[PDB]
Amino acid sequence: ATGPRYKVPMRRRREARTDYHQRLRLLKSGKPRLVARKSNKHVRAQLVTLGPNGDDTLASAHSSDLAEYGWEAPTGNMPSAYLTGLLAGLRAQEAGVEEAVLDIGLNSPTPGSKVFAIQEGAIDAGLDIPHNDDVLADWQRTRGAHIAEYDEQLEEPLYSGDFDAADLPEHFDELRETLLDGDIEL
Amino acid sequence: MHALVQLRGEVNMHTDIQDTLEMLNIHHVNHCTLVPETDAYRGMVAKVNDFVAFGEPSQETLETVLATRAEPLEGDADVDDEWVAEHTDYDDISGLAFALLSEETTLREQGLSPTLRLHPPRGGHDGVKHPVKEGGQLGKHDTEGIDDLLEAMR
Amino acid sequence: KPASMYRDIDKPAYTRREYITGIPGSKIAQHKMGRKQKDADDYPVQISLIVEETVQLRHGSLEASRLSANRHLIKELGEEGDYKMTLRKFPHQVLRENKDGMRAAFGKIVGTAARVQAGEQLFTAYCNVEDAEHVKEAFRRAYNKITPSCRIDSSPAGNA
Amino acid sequence: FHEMREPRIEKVVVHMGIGHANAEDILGEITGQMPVRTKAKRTVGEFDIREGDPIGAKVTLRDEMAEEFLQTALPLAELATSQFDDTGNFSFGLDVTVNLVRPGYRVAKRDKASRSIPTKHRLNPADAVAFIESTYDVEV
Amino acid sequence: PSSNGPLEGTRGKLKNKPRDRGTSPPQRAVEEFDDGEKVHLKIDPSVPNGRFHPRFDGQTGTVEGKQGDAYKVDIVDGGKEKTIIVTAAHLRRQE
RNA sequence: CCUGUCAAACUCCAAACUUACAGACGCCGUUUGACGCGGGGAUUCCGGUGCGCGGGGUA
RNA sequence: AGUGCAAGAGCAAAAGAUAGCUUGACAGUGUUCUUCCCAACGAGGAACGCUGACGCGAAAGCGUGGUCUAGCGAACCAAUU
RNA sequence: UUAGGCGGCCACAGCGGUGGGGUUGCCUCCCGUACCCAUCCCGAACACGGAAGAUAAGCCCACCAGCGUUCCGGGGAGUACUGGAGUGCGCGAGCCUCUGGGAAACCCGGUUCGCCGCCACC
Ligand SMILES: [Cl-]
Ligand SMILES: [Cl-]
Ligand SMILES: [Mg+2]
Ligand SMILES: [Mg+2]
Ligand SMILES: [Mg+2]
Ligand SMILES: [Mg+2]
Ligand SMILES: [Mg+2]
Ligand SMILES: [Mg+2]
Ligand SMILES: [Mg+2]
Ligand code: NA
Ligand code: NA
Ligand code: NA
Ligand code: NA
Ligand SMILES: [Sr+2]
Ligand SMILES: [Sr+2]
Ligand SMILES: [Sr+2]
Ligand SMILES: [Sr+2]
Ligand SMILES: [Sr+2]
Ligand SMILES: [Sr+2]
Ligand SMILES: [Sr+2]
Repeated sequence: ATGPRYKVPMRRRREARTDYHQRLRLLKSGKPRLVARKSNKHVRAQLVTLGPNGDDTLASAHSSDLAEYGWEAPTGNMPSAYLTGLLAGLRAQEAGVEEAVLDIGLNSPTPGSKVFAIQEGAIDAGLDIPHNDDVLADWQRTRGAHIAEYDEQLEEPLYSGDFDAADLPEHFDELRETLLDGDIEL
Repeated sequence: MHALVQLRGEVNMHTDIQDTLEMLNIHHVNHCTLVPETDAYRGMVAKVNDFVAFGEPSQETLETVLATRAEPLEGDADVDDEWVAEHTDYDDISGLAFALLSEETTLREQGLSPTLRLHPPRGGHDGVKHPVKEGGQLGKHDTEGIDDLLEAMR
Repeated sequence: KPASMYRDIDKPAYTRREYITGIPGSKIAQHKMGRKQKDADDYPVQISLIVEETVQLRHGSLEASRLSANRHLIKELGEEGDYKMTLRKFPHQVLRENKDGMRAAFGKIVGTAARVQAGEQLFTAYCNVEDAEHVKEAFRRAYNKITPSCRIDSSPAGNA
Repeated sequence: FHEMREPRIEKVVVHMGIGHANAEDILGEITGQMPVRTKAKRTVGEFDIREGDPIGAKVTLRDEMAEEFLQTALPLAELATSQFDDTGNFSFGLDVTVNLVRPGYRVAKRDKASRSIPTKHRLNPADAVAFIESTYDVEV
Repeated sequence: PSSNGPLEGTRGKLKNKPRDRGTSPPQRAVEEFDDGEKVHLKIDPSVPNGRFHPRFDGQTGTVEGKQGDAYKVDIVDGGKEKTIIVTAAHLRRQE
């Protein structure tokens, strides 16, 4: 911008959306990337592969299409993230994808976080992904227990649109139950 | 189709320039060859530009030179209409001359040596130290200029 | 030392001060003469001294010619005459001299010169239609102190 | 339009630039939360050749902690127009700096797709003196 | 030359054009080539490792295999056949 | 702002040209066997001149 | 800017800074280039592998010393494992 | 792509500026700290939980050329420089002719306020 000699960062760098150094180390595996992302309200998991004119998403799942299988709960929590990973994972298996490397983009590797939940979900779907068990939240938290107890400290329902009062991780179970099943229209 | 006549000897000429002439089948002073006007050949003549005289000859001129200096790929069999007719895809020299000028064939294709070994220019040439535009004999010529030279060397 | 020793451009450009030390100071006292508070546009006449050959002019020569030129313009128009003259070239080329046979010959630094391509303006004056003949005479004296032949070219001045 | 434009306090940073500390204790009481050590850079003739080593302390307050502090702190100063930043900030004094900004300032503080705040959304000295003065005190 | 190290006289060829300065895009550092493919050799100033001898810059060789992630490229230095170990970052497909 | 100048160890630019690989044409090779490979025998390792480009030096 | 030291070159969510942890400045054996353009020549050097054992990291991955090009030494003999 | 994710090329994409856009949709800002996790001090950030409010930031859509950049026309310029040739010129440094190539600065007028790929989505 200042002159002929000025160096402008690559576009995805200005936009502060792509860590190119991590990207490179990621691509060095030769495997597909399980692109785990999250929004204030949603969570998205994509299986991306390298292409001539750009990346190629072979399969993917969004927390939105989770309802499509019987989900009346919010979509920005742990149970949401895990199930979304599993959904994307299952679809990945469908398209012939068998292994991946977790790409958490610009999110932090916080133990028990959602990007890791997406990963645990994707792994259960039968996908082979290099991981570390002691960095994944404990089963119960994945189910959504942590939020149930929070609702126990009631006085005012945690959720506005009455999905339920004391909330239900058992719903998480019903949905995972529905996904791990064969039938399911992926 | 341009006619190429070497007018300057090999002593002291760049080797890559001398090899170019040889690739164009000329190995002696006063030897002439006919070259198609292709981009590849164009570069070649442009490279030998200072040691040769070239240009497009007239149908008649070509015919005179062929009758007088054309030779078989091998042997001393004189080349005349009968030779041409009994040995080529043409009826006489004119047919050959025309096909050559129109780049439809080559001397080799018709069993003739690629080279026309001309005679020294009767009455001498315009000198080999200057190009045509400066009164010399080197470089590209008019169809008339080339005809004058080729005929004096018939 | 004869200018025959340095007048030609037969050596690489040698001007890098960061790699050369002991460079003698220039003898050129001023590059802008006359009334330098005024613009050259304010004059009807503009005459330049043009060098006819490419050469190198040692600073000692620029000073002598420039001096014998401006000196005349001062004696003829006054220490404040309404005119202005410029020496547009600066001696950037450092010169040497090998002053022990041809062994370790790289010379020591002895001076500076300005490279002037043929056809260039070495000097340029701006005067009024009156003092036009005085500047032409100042240049006649100047080109007598530099190597090449010169042309005294008159630019804006159709008062012939 | 005005709701997501009306100023607020991002942080109140109390700090004592000493030069060699034992002063942390008072800040810990006048503010309410733990202070932090301050290291220096570059060697200094004034017997300050040690690069990394305690020289000061500061406390950054946000939300209530910040307000509850200013309530009893602001009355201790005589604010002036000069004492204001070109960004809409002011510091008085033991130093007391007040960082003011508009709602979504996070856009420039987050890790993902962060972005610099447009000059239009940047607070102004004028818009700053107002908000503040418009709450328990006077200007110039 | 005054010295004979590997980077002797390589000021130009190993310097980046100002605007190409900075970490290079990962795509060409992960590119895959097949045996027999023609590849132009050119060191990328921004990439430290996987380089070949600067003297070879400008060669167009033939991939004949791999050694780890690096490629073994066949070239002819003058009249001498040589094998060069080089990473994709410093290679480009011909045509 | 305007106005006067530069760079062998400066470069926002930038040739001619040199150069890797390939295709085409040319030339050449498959009884004159090219290209390549193995082996025998050397001589040679004071060079010079013109032209082009130089670096040193008043030359 | 910094990055130990010449010069030229490389580097910005880093190759720089701070903090923490750690000993890959590891063992075995190669490929290739360099040394020595072309074109044979040793020591030395570098890039890139396989095997073993490890460090850190969620993991991809990084680590065969210091971002790159200087910091080096035959046979005989001695000491050492 | 009525606002999304991962990218390729890496300023034609930068700098600056104007206008337009969102009731259970999207992205955000935004609300809030029991948990996982977090600040050498701060739920600021990171992380988690969430919808009262908002389109003012961001973002997306439409657009402006003043600066920077890309390409194009016309002029500079077939100039500067240059591969091949010469019993052409010059005391000489050097120049010229023929043949084959051929800039840069700068001015004027246009272009450029990204293009493209995969996935998802009233
Ligand atoms: Cl994200
Ligand atoms: Cl190599
Ligand atoms: Mg015969
Ligand atoms: Mg004559
Ligand atoms: Mg150079
Ligand atoms: Mg001994
Ligand atoms: Mg010992
Ligand atoms: Mg608006
Ligand atoms: Mg003469
Ligand atoms: Na401290
Ligand atoms: Na780069
Ligand atoms: Na060796
Ligand atoms: Na907005
Ligand atoms: Sr000389
Ligand atoms: Sr004279
Ligand atoms: Sr050369
Ligand atoms: Sr290294
Ligand atoms: Sr907050
Ligand atoms: Sr003389
Ligand atoms: Sr042309």
